[PDB]
Parts: sequence; C-alpha cells; structure tokens
Amino acid sequence: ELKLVETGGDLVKPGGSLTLSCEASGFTLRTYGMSWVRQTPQMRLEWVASISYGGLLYFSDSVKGRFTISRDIVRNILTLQMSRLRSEDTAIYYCARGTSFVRYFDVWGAGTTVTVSSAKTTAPSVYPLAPVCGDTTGSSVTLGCLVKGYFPEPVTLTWNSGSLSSGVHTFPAVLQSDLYTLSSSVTVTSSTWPSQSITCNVAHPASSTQVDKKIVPRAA
Amino acid sequence: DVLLTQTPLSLPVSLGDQASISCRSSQTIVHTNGNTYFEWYLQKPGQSPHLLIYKVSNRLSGVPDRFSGSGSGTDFTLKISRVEAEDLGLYYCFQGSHSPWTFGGGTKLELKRADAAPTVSIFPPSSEQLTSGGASVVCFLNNFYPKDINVKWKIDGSERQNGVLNSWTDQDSKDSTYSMSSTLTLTKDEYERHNSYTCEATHKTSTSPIVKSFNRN
Repeated sequence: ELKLVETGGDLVKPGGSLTLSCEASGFTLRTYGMSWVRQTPQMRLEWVASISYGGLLYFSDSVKGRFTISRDIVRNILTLQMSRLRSEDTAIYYCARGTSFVRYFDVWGAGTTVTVSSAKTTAPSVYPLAPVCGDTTGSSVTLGCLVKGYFPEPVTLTWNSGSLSSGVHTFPAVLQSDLYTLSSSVTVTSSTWPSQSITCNVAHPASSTQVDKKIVPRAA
Repeated sequence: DVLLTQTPLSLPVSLGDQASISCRSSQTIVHTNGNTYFEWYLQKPGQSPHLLIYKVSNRLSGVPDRFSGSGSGTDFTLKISRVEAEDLGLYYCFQGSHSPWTFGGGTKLELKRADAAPTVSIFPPSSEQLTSGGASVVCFLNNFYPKDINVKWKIDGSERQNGVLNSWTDQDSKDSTYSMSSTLTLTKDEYERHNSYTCEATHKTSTSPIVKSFNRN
C-alpha cells in the first residue's frame, strides 16, 4: 500500500517557523515527484511547493523565499521548512506524490494542521449531555457531548473509545473570539442506554488533554 | 497565472442522474513539452482529496467506471454517470501546465433526496458546567432534509438572539441527510433567572414550529 504520513503541524505565532515532515511508505521517493498541497479554512486548495525526481525545486509565489522543501531518499522523507509564517499560511498541509511528467498528485497523506495565530493554547472543557425527560422515553435515545472553549484545532472525539460509531454526529468546530467550540450526539436504542455504558472521549494534543466523560442519567 | 473557473459552484442532483462539472481556464494550458496536465480531484467529507482523472481524460485505476474527463483548449468537463451517494463532496480541477500551478475553486456535489424531518433533542446545562458559572443549552436537529432550516431560542417565551452557536455536519453519504447543532450559552446567574427553555425550528417538513423544551424544574 502506498502511504504518506505528515507530522509536525502546530500552532505558531506570526513571524515564526515550523518544520513539517512526511514519510513515504509502499514506494521510494527518488523516482517520483513530491509535493506539499494545502487547504485553507475556506476550502481552497493551493499547491505549495514541489520537488522533481531530479531535485529540481518549484515554489508558489506566496511561499518562494520563506519555505524550503527537501527530501531524504535514504529515509524517504520529505521536508518543508516554513519561515516567516503569516496568517494566510493557516491550513491543513498535505504531502503528495506525483508520477513525473505524468500526474501531479496521485497519492495524498491524511494531512497535518498548521495554525498561525497569537491566540493562546487553551484546553477544552468537556461536558456530558444526558436527556431531559422526554427525549428518553422512546424507541431511541440521544446523548451528547459538549466540548467548549479550546484553541487551536484540532480535537479528537469518539464514543466508547471508538467502538460506538453508528448513529453519531460530530459537528465541525466553530471559532469565537479565539475559542473553538464543538459538539457530538450519538443515537442508540432505548435498550442500549443506560443499560450499557456510553462515554465521550476527547483528546486535544496541543493542550495535552485526554479526557473522558460518561453519560450519567440526569434528574435530581 | 492561469485561472480556473469551476461551474457549478453547487451542484444538486438526485441519485441515478448524471452530473457534469465544468472548468474553464483563462488561457491555453498545453505544457511546452506537449502534454496537457489537467486533473480532477474529489474530496469526501472528513477525507483527503484524491485523484480521479489525469491528463484531461485518463481515469486513475481504482476510480469507478462512471467518471470521465474531457475537453481541450480552455474548456474541460468532468462527467458522472449514474450519481451514487458516496460521490458527494468537493470537486476540484487543477492544471500543472504553466507555473505557478493552480486549482479551481471547487464544486460541491450535493445529493437530492426526499424530504425528511429533523429529530430534535434538547439539553440543559450539565452539573459540571453550572459549577463553573457557565450555562450552555444544546439542541440537535438530526438527519433532516433539505439543508435549509431555521432555529430560534426562546427564554420564558421571549426570544433570545445573543450567545447562540450554530454548526452543521457535511451531508451524510450514508442517508444523504444533514444534521445541525445549536448552542445557547449564558451565565449560571443568568440561566437561574429564568425557567422555560425552548429550541424552536422551522423546516419545510412541518407547517408548524418544531418545538423542544424543558423547565429548570
């Protein structure tokens, strides 16, 4: 299997630097062409920089002179040295392989998030949301989880550590004066819960936050 | 810079139908070496983009039959025969002919399915949050169609517009519906000052306001 994995995304202050790396697997780098493509928070794709099988360098205009790309055909690692970061640089960064003189991006990684901002790193509060009273006396029940007041992206959320994945809606975070808030609902049969356990699992790496909240039946 | 104008910005289609997506370029886009490096990419919700067509019309192996690439000059078309639900997402064109390389702005392909009503549920602030002086009431409006939906919060009958956070999932490829989240946050002290809390929605599947509520009792 062809595979590319990006690491090193982080939150960086304006004017600062960051290295991104990408490991190739299932193939060798020498031959193919290799690049970083990015997607902005407005969902625009922008090619960032490329390097050909021959070590030729290609840059986009906005990044020529700040960023540098490089590869290690021994270890099979593509690098991107970012300098003088601007807010416009905020994006998820994807590394991708091309087949020289054929195809620009035939293999894409999962991406690594980069945030360029003076907002400070804030850990989320995680709240467990049990039904009222009516949303609880029927074929099905719906539970939620509120994740409030974090920065930056991303967070991870699962239920029952990922074993519970059907019936789930996890909502894209929204940003508010420098804090993100996000939510998730999960809907299971009335004979699932509370008879078994349902737990919200939240991870926010930038704050080293790993936390779990169990849905407990409400009502005083 | 070669610009790439995608047309349509949003493409609603019922399942079974065919979808065409167009991309026009501001200038010719033949590489000196004679190739036309024009590509089509698709990004599914939650996933990375992936290649569909390269060099104008070569489908990437792995890619389903029903996707074809065509055109020349400055006019290019991606066609979808027999739209499925797993085809939903963002479609992008790209040219690698003239530096600096460029992407089109994208076209959101949306499924067109039968109307379906939201399932609404509402949540009082949790004990932990009250403890901290905060009060967030939550409302999910789940699995509905179409996307357009209106939600208002009422406190003790009277509407409340401030401190409301809204958020929508991407279209579910599994049932082609949308879901929504709506959060009203206040202070503890403010929350305790009133008794009734309602999540009020208008959507086309009801002639009536869809209402969920509770009392801090």
